[PDB]
Amino acid sequence: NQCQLNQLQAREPDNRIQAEAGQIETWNFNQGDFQCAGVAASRITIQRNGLHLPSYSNAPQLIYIVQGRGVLGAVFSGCPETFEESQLDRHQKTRRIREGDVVAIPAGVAYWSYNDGDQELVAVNLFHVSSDHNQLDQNPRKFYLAGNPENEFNQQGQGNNVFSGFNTQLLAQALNVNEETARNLQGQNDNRNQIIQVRGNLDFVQPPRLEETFCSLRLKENIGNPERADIFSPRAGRISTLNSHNLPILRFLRLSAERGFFYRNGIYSPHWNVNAHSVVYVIRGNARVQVVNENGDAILDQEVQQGQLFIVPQNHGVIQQAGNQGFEYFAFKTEENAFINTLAGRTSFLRALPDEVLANAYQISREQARQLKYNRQETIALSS
Amino acid sequence: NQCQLNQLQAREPDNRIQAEAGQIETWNFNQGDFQCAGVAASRITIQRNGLHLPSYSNAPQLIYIVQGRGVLGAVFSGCPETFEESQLDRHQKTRRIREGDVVAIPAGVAYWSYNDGDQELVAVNLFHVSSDHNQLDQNPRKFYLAGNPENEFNQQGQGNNVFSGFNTQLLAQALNVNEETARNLQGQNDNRNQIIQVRGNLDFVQPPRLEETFCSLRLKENIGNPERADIFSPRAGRISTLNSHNLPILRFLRLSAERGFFYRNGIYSPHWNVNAHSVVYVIRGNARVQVVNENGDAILDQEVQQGQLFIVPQNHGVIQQAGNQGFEYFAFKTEENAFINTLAGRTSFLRALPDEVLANAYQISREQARQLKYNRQETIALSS
Amino acid sequence: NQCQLNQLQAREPDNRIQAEAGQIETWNFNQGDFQCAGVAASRITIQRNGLHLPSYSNAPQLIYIVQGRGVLGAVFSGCPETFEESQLDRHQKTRRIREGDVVAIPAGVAYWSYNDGDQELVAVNLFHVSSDHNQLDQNPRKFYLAGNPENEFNQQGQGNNVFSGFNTQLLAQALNVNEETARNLQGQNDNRNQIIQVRGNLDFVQPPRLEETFCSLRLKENIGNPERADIFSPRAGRISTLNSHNLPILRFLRLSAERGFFYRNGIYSPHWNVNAHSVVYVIRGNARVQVVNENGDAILDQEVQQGQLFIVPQNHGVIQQAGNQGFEYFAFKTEENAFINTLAGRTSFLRALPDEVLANAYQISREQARQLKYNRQETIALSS
Amino acid sequence: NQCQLNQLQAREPDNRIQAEAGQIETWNFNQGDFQCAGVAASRITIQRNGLHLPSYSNAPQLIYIVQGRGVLGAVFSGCPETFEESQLDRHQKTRRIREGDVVAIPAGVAYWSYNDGDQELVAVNLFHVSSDHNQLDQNPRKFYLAGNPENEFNQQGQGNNVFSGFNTQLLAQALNVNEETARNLQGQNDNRNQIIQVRGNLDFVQPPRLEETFCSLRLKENIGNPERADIFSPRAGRISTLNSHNLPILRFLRLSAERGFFYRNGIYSPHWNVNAHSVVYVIRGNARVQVVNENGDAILDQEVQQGQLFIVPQNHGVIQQAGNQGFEYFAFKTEENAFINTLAGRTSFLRALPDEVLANAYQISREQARQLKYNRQETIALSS
Amino acid sequence: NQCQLNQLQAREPDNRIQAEAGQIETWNFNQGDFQCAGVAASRITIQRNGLHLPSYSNAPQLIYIVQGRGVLGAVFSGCPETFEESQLDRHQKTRRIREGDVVAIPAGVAYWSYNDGDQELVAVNLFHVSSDHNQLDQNPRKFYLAGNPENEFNQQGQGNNVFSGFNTQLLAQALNVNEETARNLQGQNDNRNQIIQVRGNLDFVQPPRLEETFCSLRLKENIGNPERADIFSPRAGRISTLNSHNLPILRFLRLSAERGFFYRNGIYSPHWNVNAHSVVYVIRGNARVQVVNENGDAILDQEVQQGQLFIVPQNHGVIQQAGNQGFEYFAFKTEENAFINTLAGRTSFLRALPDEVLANAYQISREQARQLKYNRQETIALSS
Repeated sequence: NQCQLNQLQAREPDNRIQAEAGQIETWNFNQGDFQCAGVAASRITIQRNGLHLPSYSNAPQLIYIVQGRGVLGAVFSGCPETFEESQLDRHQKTRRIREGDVVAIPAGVAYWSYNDGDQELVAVNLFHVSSDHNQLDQNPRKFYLAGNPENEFNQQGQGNNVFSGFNTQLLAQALNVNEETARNLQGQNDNRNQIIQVRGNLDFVQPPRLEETFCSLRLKENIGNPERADIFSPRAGRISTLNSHNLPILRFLRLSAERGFFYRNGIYSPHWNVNAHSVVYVIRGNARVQVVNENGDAILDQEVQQGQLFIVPQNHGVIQQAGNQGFEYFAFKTEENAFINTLAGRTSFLRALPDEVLANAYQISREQARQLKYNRQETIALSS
Repeated sequence: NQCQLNQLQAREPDNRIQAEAGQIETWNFNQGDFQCAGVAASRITIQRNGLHLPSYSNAPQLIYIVQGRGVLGAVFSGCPETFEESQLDRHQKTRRIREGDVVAIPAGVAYWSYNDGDQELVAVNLFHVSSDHNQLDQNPRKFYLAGNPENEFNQQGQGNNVFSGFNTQLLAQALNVNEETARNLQGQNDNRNQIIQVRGNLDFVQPPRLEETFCSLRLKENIGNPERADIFSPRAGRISTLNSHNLPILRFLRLSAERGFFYRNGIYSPHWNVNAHSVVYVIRGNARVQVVNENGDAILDQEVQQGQLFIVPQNHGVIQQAGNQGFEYFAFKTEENAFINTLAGRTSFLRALPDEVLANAYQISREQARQLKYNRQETIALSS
Repeated sequence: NQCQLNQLQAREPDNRIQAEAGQIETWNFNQGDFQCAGVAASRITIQRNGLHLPSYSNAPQLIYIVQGRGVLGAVFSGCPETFEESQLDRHQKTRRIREGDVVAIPAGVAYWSYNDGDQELVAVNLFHVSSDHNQLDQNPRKFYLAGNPENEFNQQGQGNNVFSGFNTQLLAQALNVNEETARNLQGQNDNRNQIIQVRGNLDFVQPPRLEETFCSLRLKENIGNPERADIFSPRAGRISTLNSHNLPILRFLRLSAERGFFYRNGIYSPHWNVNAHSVVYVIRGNARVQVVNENGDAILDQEVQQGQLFIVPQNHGVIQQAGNQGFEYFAFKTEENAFINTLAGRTSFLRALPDEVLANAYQISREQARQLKYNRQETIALSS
Repeated sequence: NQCQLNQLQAREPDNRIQAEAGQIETWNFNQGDFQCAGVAASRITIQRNGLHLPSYSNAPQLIYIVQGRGVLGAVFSGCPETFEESQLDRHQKTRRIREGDVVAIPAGVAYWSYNDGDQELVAVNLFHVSSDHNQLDQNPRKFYLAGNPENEFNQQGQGNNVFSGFNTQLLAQALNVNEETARNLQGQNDNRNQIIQVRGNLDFVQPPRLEETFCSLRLKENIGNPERADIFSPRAGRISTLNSHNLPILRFLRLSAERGFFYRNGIYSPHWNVNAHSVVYVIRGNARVQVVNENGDAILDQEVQQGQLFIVPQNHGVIQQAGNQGFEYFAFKTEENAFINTLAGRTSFLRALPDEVLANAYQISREQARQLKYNRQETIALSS
Repeated sequence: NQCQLNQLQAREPDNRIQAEAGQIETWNFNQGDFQCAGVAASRITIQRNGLHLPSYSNAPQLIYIVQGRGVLGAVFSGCPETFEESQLDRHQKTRRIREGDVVAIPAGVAYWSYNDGDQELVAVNLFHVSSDHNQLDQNPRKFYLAGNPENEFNQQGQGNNVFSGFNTQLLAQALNVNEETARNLQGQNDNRNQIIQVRGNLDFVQPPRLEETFCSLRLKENIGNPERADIFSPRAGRISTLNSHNLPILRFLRLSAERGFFYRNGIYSPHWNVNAHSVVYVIRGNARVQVVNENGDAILDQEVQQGQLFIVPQNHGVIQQAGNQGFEYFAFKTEENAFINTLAGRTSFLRALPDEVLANAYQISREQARQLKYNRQETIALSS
């Protein structure tokens, strides 16, 4: 079945589609690779003044912002628009997003982004198409609510928004507005695609200078900056973990993530994901990576590079050593409080087995066993 | 896979089987239609004095009573028979069921109904064959505990009750009762099928005129009568929603429902199911319906009629306008607190996006946008 | 301290206050009685066309409707007004209440009732002043949002609404409306008290003929009618239980109730509340009642009568036998899924102990023990 | 108020009451000591062939069996009996209890014990009178269902069973058995008290040689034998912890315990209970103990001895060193997964603070700090 | 009892105690004021290079950082030190804290802070002494683990650390280090108090440039910056809410908070806390505030100023209008997802009541009612 996969390899996005203000690059979600993990990925790049048209997909997704700064508007139906002009324009809460930020967008929730900044806004998007939250099918989809976009995953048969599917007249009556308006929602005459170029400066109710509960839930946490590292050692690297104990939404979404940075040839201690698949995106730098399966065979043994995406199947063993430039990456893990069990370090599996059992298992000195055990610093992020 | 379905259409039951006292009509659970939603449906009609023989299925089911009234007997193993004659006959709690009632029967739970009333008792039954509570397979089944019924779904190969599967002698010993009686549990000589005709009036411990906890959980709620609507507008229609916040069992069953009534050509605001599939049953009246998918294509654009059953896949857009007689329907939704996100009304998605983003997306007047937003009454159930 | 109470006695309300359209009767919440259980009670009577001005208390309360028919309007802040006129008047969901209905009103939630019916609408109100939901103090309070009511519990020092506490001018500015009306609202010149007489017929958006989730939670269940009994025996009586397995709100409120009806001298089997206090209201009929404490002393041994209110402290033993007219009552229990352990019946404590342990403890025949065990019908509700 | 207690001291029980077969010793629950922790304790001793009459208390209790063996019969109302002569005598599940066993008895649950063994059955019982499960008052109580026992806590005013509280005639009618048998139950003529001597051998449905769920929940776990230690070091001692992760009932009971054994002058590393009070019972051996409060003052600095009971208030610091005979004890902790934070060892607080912060706080060598951190073996249970 | 409080007033801290590097100011926790809400507050000010000695209290607390920057070290027992030097110094996770940050410190958890910055680090601390997490008594306490501090709350009788309570010799043995170093911990010769001045620069394993789960839980969220507002309107103010939907730890702690900023005389719409007490700390600016109780009496009607602390009891009505300089404040709310019900605005209670009920209650025009309802902008934060 699914994961008895034979060969693994890290790659860049297999596609690309241009839009008036930027492009979207996608990774084929068909490869024995992705499928096995039940994940789908794309890399959005929004040019300055770019507005990613509002959309929503049958799959929940975690969004790691690679670089840029910018605004994200999420829509939660049945909630009050809390941002409004005074004494007009009123809309739901606006969220400032930036490099290192991880954003969570539940399935069926519509959102729109906008590159308010000065540089290209870039972010990879990870969809959990096998999430219990998707009842459609193994295929990821993006239902647009505006414009006439080009299919991103859903490749022509495998366009238009959902409004365009209705009987223009009826819609208009529903909305209670002349057919012209609606001729317009449907955007059959819109030739721009997903991301748009805006008339000068985009402007709304920004705030520099009830449902205090549900409607105002947190959708993001920044795990990019060093100050927020959970694991760390000066000449090795730093690891930041993100889960239910960190961001509430992850609990209802059974999803966690990680963002690490390994220094001049450091080592991400040999470990094996316990309860989850680990889809990785090399943010910057080299890293020799070996992934082994049940039969000790290295299902993957190459040097992953910046811009590539690779996968560490659940329970498989994974070793990693940074290049000279170090290793920066983002990991999307397919389970709630996802965790790893390391087998080389201060919290290694080996250090948990009694002495003689170590020996008797490897046919080694009572001494050598000790060496295997206590010949190290901190498990996870070991220095050369 | 499953839901990349191409054409959709609303239909009446594809089968039917006669019984001494009434009949059962089923909808083929094979259609790319049903399958995708993981649902199955049948429509039971019990003639006065009719007793639906006790049974149970691998799938949980919600039962909406179309018309009639009568008694439903559920059996919860390990519970005490709390209804008994005094100072004999004693059985487990009896439930009066009636038009508009929605009944929840967990998988593996045996139940029997009886038309105590004066008119034909009619109800459609919705089975969630893809519920995590079913570990058999995509196929729905009904295990009978009495009589010699005809297969309802399970079509001859794709009869008898489970008792009839045992070694009569052994069974008898187990029950501790002569072979002749036991032979009879197995009803090989019973030629009546599922619903029976009773000897005159059926009598038990009825009540006109411990486990106070578990054994006495609520199995039904009536969402038919107007007084219990949750959403409502005089010249549009009234919507009643049913979920965990309403009936406890739905929590453990990840299932919710809806029963609506739209008046003289009213409009069920264009919306999209967020976290669930919506299987609909036209209780009475016309309604033009349009369902669209990821590619703006109207996977279904027809006028649904009374007696028909149609499906609105998760995340698909759905508009609906009542006929002259209005529209009465029952919806079975494949998730716990299932909800919708409307895109035309007082709680529409549009009213959530800031002004300029509306314009920039549809290339429209700062005014027109406002029109799109505030040119309406209550979202959900809009008037002509 | 608290429950080492000595003498118990059932009584009628100790007060009363008249209103333009009806009165409210209260039971002193100071008696060593109430206090011990952490409960408070009042009995509202609304004359036809009576409107109980909107209010809210620091304590959650369960409301059992003794007789009448009418409308209850609850307000959940942050929710959308889903009941509105079409194509004006718009308000939050309206709920019909009627005899036998039990209504749950969380602490801090404002509500208003109205006697739409033809007869006096009567209901007793049970407040759990020791609920973890009240952080004020052992004293129950009612914050009014309209009119100039008389203190119901809070006896002058131990009037006006909360609006009347603000600086009229400021209030007006906040509301953005001329001082002349903020005065009003305030209501210093209103001489009617809590329940009002309405101008002819009160009309709103009634419905004969989103937040489908939270905002539309169930607030009531009718445990009065016989058809909904959970325990029942023809010549004894019928018991209906109400808890988390029946009504979701009770879970978040750790509160359950019970409504019984015992026929011509029947017996509510000798039992002891396990995890809760049981405050009882005699809806109609006689009943000899005996309550015993840790020292086998009958802390209460009298014949409770209609209109009275009496208390059965947690763990105490309580026997009960109906009069000739029977016994109808409403019980308010201070815990979630509250239950009882009976010591005389088909589910008695005695029937759980082995034979010899029964004998050796009561110094009785191996036979007599059997008699104690199996000389009965259904535990709970025994016949003479 | 409550815990600003000044002086502490470990003591033996304070009372005692004889009864036919065995005796019960109690510790005054009034001392500023107990009260503060909301606990109460007694030490039951049952002579061979002794049967502790069935009873139940408003407080949940954990029972550590000091030594012996025997049978414990708990009664769960509404449950089927399932122990029982085959095709008579039938009763609810019987539990074999033995030295080192910890038994959990929820409040309001009736139980009876019987010394089946050859030696005196001894156990201390810890009641959590401040448990949210007791709504009576700070006073612990024991409602007897048989015999004419003497008050154990509830000292005459501060006897008989609850049956003895009813109108003999009425009771009899309820039970449906002649007045003669009834007056039995009430036992006014029973002069034996709590624990009884049985007619030769006691004998039921023992088993040497549905509700598979609730009715069969686990009520005990043995944390006495060494093989089940959770923390351990050869020349120090062994600690066994008991909580939600070990026994399900503790979850619903917010209660955990501990059973330790310290060898020839070993040290229970200086620690402070984080989320709970720790009531200790010296099973055997000496141990110098010091307990300190917020002001560094040793609220208790003595040598606790076998049979004594002492208390470690929440958050207070506690050091302990075994005598020459070692130290065996049982700890009752007032919270769910109760835990401790040690400040001297391999998991000490100190080892968690960075070096310089250690120095700067104690004004010590960068070296000395290291000494404080890494000059040890395993935290908890340190060797001399 | 507790909250039948008569007079309310906002004040500055009632005490102060100097330390080598900064001071701590406390508010008397005895005032009928605080007690009623079960809260305690102090204001710590740490001079540059100041190290607040590690401590822990029986009460959980939320810490709002008023200004400054700095490092907070929390210690979770049984967790691995994940921050360590490579290929020595190793300590548990260090957290960078800053102005606007809200930090959560569970009861019984030790922590230490350090002013790494250039300006005085200042923060108010709110203790929930009535939290179910405190089993000692209504009195807040701070158990120090280093130095010889002065009592902060616990006023001499109503000093030293817990180490100082042990028998120096024994402690030493436990720690396994010469008596000289031990006495050193106890710090009887330390004359500095809580906050210390450090030797030049303090410096550990900082990171600029397993238990990925529990041990790495989030303890802070910044609700100070404008970008993170949940409610907002340009000429009124901005409100930011913080609860379980934002920070995980608040769930296990039943605590939420708020940080608002009202512009040139804006209005915090008249509302009433539904399920919580609201303790407020004026960060900067004026604000007229009126708090009314059950009897419409304004238990508090003054102009609160910067540095003051005032209290809004649960269910009481509260209006607020900013000065000319605006109003900045931090609110500590005594419940989990704490929420308010407003009575003037777009989400007001009034807008939920039908028209005629509004009229009939205030004796006003069908029109005036409409005015009361729809004569506004966004509920919460209204503009002049």
